[PDB]
Amino acid sequence: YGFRHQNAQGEGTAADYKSTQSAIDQITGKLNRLIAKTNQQFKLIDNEFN
Amino acid sequence: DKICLGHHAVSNGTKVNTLTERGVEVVNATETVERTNTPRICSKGKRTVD
Amino acid sequence: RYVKQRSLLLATGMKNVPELFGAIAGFIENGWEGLIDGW
Amino acid sequence: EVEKQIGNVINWTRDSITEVWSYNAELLVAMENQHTIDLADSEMDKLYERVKRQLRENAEEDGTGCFEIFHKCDDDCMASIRNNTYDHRKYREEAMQN
Amino acid sequence: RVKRQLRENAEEDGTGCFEIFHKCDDDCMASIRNNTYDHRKYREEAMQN
Ligand SMILES: *[C@@H]1O[C@H](CO)[C@@H](O)[C@H](O)[C@H]1NC(C)=O
Ligand SMILES: *[C@@H]1O[C@H](CO)[C@@H](O)[C@H](O)[C@H]1NC(C)=O
Ligand SMILES: *[C@@H]1O[C@H](CO)[C@@H](O)[C@H](O)[C@H]1NC(C)=O
Ligand SMILES: *[C@@H]1O[C@H](CO)[C@@H](O)[C@H](O)[C@H]1NC(C)=O
Repeated sequence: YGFRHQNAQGEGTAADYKSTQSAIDQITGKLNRLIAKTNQQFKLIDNEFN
Repeated sequence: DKICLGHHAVSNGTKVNTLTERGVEVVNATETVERTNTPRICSKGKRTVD
Repeated sequence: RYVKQRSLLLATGMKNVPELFGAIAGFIENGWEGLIDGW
Repeated sequence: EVEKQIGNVINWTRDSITEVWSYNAELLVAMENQHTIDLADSEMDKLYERVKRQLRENAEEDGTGCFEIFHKCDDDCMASIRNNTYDHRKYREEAMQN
Repeated sequence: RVKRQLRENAEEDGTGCFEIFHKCDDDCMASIRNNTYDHRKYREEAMQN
């Protein structure tokens, strides 16, 4: 999310960091919450070769 | 000459997991799992045969 | 799939106010019944 | 001693269901916790600007949560703001030498 | 956040863009972007507008 100005001396596009890193880590929060592991181990109940 | 506005806080909060954190400090909280049984077959109103 | 409830109504309109953001049942008090085209 | 083959099905089934509820348990709380906090933040903001268009052409702002009245407002005037009956046209004529 | 920072200074159009009412060169344009614009310098001349 950035800025853009306009005046008698030209133009200029900047950015804004505080809001940018306010947004990235929450998705990173959602990512690291979703990227997780099962601890539950399942055996062999049904045969296959007969 | 000014009328500010605020909320309420305590000294010691409790730490709860939201959907985008671990451990946020929150003014009150509530247990949702049960841990303590009663070591007795509470059999009021049922004609029990041991 | 078999549930145990027998009725579970699902909304498809706004809150009915006859005569999170605080305008429907908010600082606009009542609905209109004399408005029949738009919402 | 339940029989071997049928006892393995029950333990398989039970621990399978156990992963389902224990998954449901912690999302239900975490989803609920998130809505609890902005619920109390929504109610903070609705109260806040309610004072603003009540003090319609009267207060400026700083951005801390605090308004700034531009004429002498003693404690009954300070009481009339807090019970939702401030009548701004009394003061609009002298909230404009400011 | 830019709006009540530019408290009695900007009008609006509704595109996402403010409209300053006095000559604001690039240090003035820099003071808005780092959250330290001090509006009472300019409130006396954001009101011939
Ligand atoms: C907070 O939650 C607990 C639940 O353990 C409850 O006993 C208590 O009344 C609640 N309120 C306050 C103000 O502590
Ligand atoms: C099923 O699990 C229980 C422990 O939960 C164990 O005591 C029992 O032996 C298991 N059954 C078989 C057939 O392994
Ligand atoms: C404030 O609100 C109360 C409750 O309606 C009312 O009785 C009172 O007259 C109001 N005004 C002042 C100045 O207290
Ligand atoms: C803008 O912000 C930086 C960082 O605090 C500060 O050093 C600087 O003096 C500010 N003002 C201007 C005009 O750059």
